[PDB]
Amino acid sequence: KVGIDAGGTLIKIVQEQDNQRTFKTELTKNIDQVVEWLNQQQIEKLCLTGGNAGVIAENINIPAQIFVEFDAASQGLGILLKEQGHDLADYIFANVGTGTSLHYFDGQSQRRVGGIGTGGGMIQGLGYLLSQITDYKQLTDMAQHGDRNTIDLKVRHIYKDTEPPIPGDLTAANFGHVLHHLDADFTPSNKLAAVIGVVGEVVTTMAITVAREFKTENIVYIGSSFHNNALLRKVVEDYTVLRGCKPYYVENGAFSGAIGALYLEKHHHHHH
Amino acid sequence: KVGIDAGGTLIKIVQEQDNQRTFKTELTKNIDQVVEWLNQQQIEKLCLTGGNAGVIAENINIPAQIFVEFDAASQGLGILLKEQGHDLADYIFANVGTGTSLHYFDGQSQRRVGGIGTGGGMIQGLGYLLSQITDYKQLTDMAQHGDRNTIDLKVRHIYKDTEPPIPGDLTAANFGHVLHHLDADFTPSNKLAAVIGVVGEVVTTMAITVAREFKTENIVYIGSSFHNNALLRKVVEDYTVLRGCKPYYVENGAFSGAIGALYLEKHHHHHH
Ligand SMILES: CC(C)(COP(=O)(O)O)[C@@H](O)C(=O)NCCC(=O)NCc1ccc2c(c1)OCO2
Ligand SMILES: CC(C)(COP(=O)(O)O)[C@@H](O)C(=O)NCCC(=O)NCc1ccc2c(c1)OCO2
Ligand SMILES: Nc1ncnc2c1ncn2[C@@H]1O[C@H](COP(=O)(O)OP(=O)(O)O)[C@@H](O)[C@H]1O
Ligand SMILES: Nc1ncnc2c1ncn2[C@@H]1O[C@H](COP(=O)(O)OP(=O)(O)O)[C@@H](O)[C@H]1O
Ligand SMILES: [Mg+2]
Ligand SMILES: [Mg+2]
Repeated sequence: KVGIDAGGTLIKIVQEQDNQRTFKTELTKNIDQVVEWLNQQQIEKLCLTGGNAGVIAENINIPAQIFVEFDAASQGLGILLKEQGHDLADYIFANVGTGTSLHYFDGQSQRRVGGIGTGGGMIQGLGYLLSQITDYKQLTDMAQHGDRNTIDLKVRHIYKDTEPPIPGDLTAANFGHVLHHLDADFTPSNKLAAVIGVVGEVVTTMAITVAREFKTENIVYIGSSFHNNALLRKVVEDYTVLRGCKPYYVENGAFSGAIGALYLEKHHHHHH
Repeated sequence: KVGIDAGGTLIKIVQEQDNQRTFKTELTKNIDQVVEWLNQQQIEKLCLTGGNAGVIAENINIPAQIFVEFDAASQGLGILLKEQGHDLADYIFANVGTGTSLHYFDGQSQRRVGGIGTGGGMIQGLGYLLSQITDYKQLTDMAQHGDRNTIDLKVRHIYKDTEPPIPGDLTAANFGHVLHHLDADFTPSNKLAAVIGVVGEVVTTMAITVAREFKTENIVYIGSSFHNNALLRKVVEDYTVLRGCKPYYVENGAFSGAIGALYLEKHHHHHH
């Protein structure tokens, strides 16, 4: 009756009652408060996934079954895409969580085709180092209207009056313009926009590269890293389109794993 | 008689006299001092490449021919590999300059197969933001013995007592451990090691991904970003090996473009 994806930073909960979902999030830091909540419900089985699933299972007396997050994510995302009118033959999905995991879905199953440590954790952690802000809403709100111009170097900055070998407006070097602007006021907003910029550019670069390798035009982006971060969504969407791919975002995409755990548990029951 | 690769951060000069090379570097910031030097030599032709080639050409009266850096880099690197006893049938080369450009060499010619703004410029620029150090030797020396443990999150930190779906020692999130260590002394050395860490991990991830796509085990790493940066070299080499590829570094690899410009100019002369 409950699906829980207990990830590196957020615990995603999907409560099912009367054929409708109720979505909840809690910080993984507060995992004990998830157990508290569970102990006040009338749940007969936990469908778990994610790195911290074992911690919940070992701290509560409710029967639990654990599912590997890659398969749970892929299944929940498949459900959400169909619910939302997308009938895709294949796609890359990039799960931009605490870190970023990349998968190719061929129409039937997923395989992991790469990963990178540039994701939501870097946004928070490097963000804190450059701004001293710990609150996620404060951090991301501050970043939205930051100006990356004095921090990031573009191809045209290097090639100047010469026509460049690749488009001039492309980022050549994240943070590569800093040393050209050493008298600049590197504001917290500007610095944080550059952090979101580099995370978005790296994720998208990897996603479009495996899209080419596995011969799909479709890239689906999920993960809580996009929550309250319109800038990140735009950086990713824009570059995806520029490189000839189609980006998709999913309503409640961050809950793919939790939805997938519930579904996998259902269909685990069979016999031969 | 002179090959010059005038890049985003360094100007690489190869002087040829009596069948032996003389290598020089100057900061692109100091491009006027390269023109000064040129005006004191007895050079009859400049073989130029790189983003700032046009600037040198327009500020001096010596005849000049310009070559596209991707082809000049590939050619000079081919020469250097053979000089150094490597006879490779194919390879990826990653040019880790101010930014990073990735190429597949099939045995005959190169094509660019990707790029990313994580490279030497980010090391300097983000390094400056986290440390206030502008001097490259100071910056990189400070980073060498930094401890990334309190800054970077590993897969085992998320999965804890549960066997993880990918190896536990892998970086899950660059800077992802910062919020778990908010009372930590984030020393300049530690912060800079993490900057070098993320740049190395992203470059290597992209290089091994295009190596798989283009079916080669060989990855050659060039660029001045490796100079005075043993940590970067190690981060890259280690992960390359872990992902089943063979890393190569090249003596004077940073001068590939300059060597290639000289060679291309030579052989541009022909007729039909
Ligand atoms: C670990 C995962 C699956 C946990 O999922 P969550 O993010 O949903 O909690 C996720 O964060 C992830 O896939 N992270 C990226 C892991 C990865 O592929 N790293 C790449 C990498 C690249 C280079 C490296 C390195 C690791 O170790 C040393 O050098
Ligand atoms: C521009 C180049 C060729 C100049 O050579 P140098 O570094 O030798 O001076 C080199 O720095 C390079 O290839 N840089 C990386 C360029 C790149 O591929 N960027 C990727 C990228 C990724 C995402 C982006 C984006 C650009 O613009 C907006 O979103
Ligand atoms: N309320 C929040 N608190 C903290 N981080 C948040 C919040 N909402 C979104 N995020 C972002 O989402 C990231 C986690 O994404 P998620 O897909 O839940 O990863 P995981 O499965 O690793 O928990 C965080 O690192 C952060 O960037
Ligand atoms: N003496 C130096 N001064 C500045 N940067 C240096 C120096 N030596 C090495 N570097 C590093 O090398 C990077 C530039 O590499 P390079 O291959 O020369 O790029 P480009 O062709 O863009 O000039 C710098 O961003 C820096 O990280
Ligand atoms: Mg997750
Ligand atoms: Mg260069």
